[PDB]
Amino acid sequence: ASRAKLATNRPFEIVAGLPASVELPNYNSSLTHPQSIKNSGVLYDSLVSSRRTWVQGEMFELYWRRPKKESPTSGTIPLIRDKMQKMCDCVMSGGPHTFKVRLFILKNDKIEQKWQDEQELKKKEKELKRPKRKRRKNAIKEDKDMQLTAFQQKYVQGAEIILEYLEFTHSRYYLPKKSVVEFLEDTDEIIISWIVIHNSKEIEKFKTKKIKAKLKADQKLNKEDVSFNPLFEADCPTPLYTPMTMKLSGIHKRFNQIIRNSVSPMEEVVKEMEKILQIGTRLSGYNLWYQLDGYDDEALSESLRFELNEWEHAMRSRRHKR
Amino acid sequence: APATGGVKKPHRYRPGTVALREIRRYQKSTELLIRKLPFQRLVREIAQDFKTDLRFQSSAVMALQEASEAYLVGLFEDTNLCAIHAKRVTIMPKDIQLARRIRGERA
Amino acid sequence: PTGVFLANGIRKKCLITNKECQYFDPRTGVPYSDVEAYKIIQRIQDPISKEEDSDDQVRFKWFGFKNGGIYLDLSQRPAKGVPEGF
Amino acid sequence: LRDNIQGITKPAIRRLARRGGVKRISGLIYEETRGVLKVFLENVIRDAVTYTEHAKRKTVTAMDVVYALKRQGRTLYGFGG
Repeated sequence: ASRAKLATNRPFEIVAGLPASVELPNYNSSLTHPQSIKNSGVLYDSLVSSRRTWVQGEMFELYWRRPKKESPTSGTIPLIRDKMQKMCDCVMSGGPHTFKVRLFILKNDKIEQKWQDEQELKKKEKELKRPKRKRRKNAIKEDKDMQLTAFQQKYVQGAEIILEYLEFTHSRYYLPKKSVVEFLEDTDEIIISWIVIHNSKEIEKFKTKKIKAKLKADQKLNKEDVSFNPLFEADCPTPLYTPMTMKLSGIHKRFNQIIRNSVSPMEEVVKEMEKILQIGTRLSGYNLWYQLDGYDDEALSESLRFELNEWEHAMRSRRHKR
Repeated sequence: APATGGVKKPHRYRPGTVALREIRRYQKSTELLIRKLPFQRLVREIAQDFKTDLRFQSSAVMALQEASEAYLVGLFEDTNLCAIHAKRVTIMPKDIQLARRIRGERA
Repeated sequence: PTGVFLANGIRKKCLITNKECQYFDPRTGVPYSDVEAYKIIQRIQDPISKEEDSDDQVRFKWFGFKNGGIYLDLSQRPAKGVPEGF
Repeated sequence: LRDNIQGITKPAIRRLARRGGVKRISGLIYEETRGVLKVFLENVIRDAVTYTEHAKRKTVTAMDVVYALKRQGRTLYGFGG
């Protein structure tokens, strides 16, 4: 935000701190002394920003962050480790960028209790009704790869999935329940799509206000003698919204069932999305001007250069901390 | 057709900056800053404690408010200089006490 | 800044793939790990892919997000089931 | 009338100190400020009331206030002097 306030009438606007315009840049018409992309680095800045944002953005709801340091808070690390189960390593693409992930399950205790009750019922039903062969080891391996081991047999449906970045293990995010999931059997690729609202906090707070108003009205009526959906409500503020889509690759057959079971009934979210699409304000698509004039944009160029220098200076320490 | 203007963000003025804005704004203004009615309540109570069945001129109460504000601003600026000398921006009661002593109201 | 190495001699990590950078683009100054990385960057450049179904070609656009921006391909086929107007 | 020492509020002390140009304030300041104001008012009011009672009087006039302040050495102009 503290970036230099661009001089009036520049042929670009500063979007996310960088020079961009809605229309495709016409350098040849607009620039007399264009600095090279090497000189500008705008492309570099954009790429670093993109990757970092993908590491830290709002795409998935955050749920756990490593606490910024005989404090017992150390003892909670193994507890948080055990509250999730450990699962195998998978690749993700974010726009032009790609990332890698290991998978972790969030232990739904109701599924554990119901599994114990189901085993009780099945046992009671059964009681009421009443060298070594390596090929068998290969069969067991394949069965455990496409059928389910005990932890997978309990967590088939309603299991909870946590995402973590293998290049940034500090943050954990929820897999979107309000998402469309397609499992490509031929390519082993999974595409996830969801709509995201930039002022969602505004909508949630107005939703809370409406809930309070309805509760007050019900209390007033009671003094004499609910699937509240903010997106349906006529007084909901305009969502600034974006539709998003992402592809996963590298997930194995057994995990697909867990994932496929985990997401919400499709028609309901489809109708919700259609409402969002009527009421939403779509994010406008714009084009970055990677080339800047060395004379009119000298301040902007140097500012970008300085910020890049600081970013790189910090980035070395990140691995030096490992 | 309408540009989004990017994504807006909650603007958070750095702490103390709008405080300086208030400093300047209130310093330019010249009206009485203490609410008239509660100050009248204080002076009525103090006089009633001191003497029974008193009355006031409205102008007298206004003059008392003006004099109070003048004294208080003088005290506050003295306290500011004291705190500055301490090399602290947070004024503390001891700064006022020191101001009083150097003034001699409690020496 | 130029080159693929840090001041301590450790190789830079690709912004696109997170692989260790092998080569450096002299024109733009963006170091890249692999041919795929370079090709992706070039496709980010050359917005009008002058082949002259043309609209179906990968078209990366930049979207501004809270505190940063990301590149999105408007030709990305969204997951099966997206409504009309998605 | 009760608790009117509180009636000054914090925000009034805030605004007055703002006139004084103080950039940073402490919570304890308010109580001390109230005490100082209390003793100042008590002295000024006692002087004014005795100035009034001399004249076989019942209404404290602006003359009594201004001359009481003059006796405290605090000189005030603009109220009919």
